[PDB]
Amino acid sequence: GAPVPVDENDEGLQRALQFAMAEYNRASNDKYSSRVVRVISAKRQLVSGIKYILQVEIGRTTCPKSSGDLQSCEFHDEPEMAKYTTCTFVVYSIPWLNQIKLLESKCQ
Repeated sequence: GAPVPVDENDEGLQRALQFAMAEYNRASNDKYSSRVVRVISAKRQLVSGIKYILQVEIGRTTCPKSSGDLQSCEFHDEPEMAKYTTCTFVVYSIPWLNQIKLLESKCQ
């Protein structure tokens, strides 16, 4: 009948995590200009199995994804409130009937 919050006590979600790291690998194409920052929240829904709708805040920068070479790093100057992009992940996961996927990343 409705959505609910996700508990970080289940270690089975550590798999759906490797999914977001991939969709992101093809979303940043190059190796610079794009970079994630932090998570905004996460709620799980049900549709046969479970689903994880997250709201991430990704921005641009002079680094290759998370880590990389050189140091400095930054979203081009000090745009603590500029140059950014919100997005939401919709993961799918269900070991009870053979299922698990990654719908997509709703980013604008």
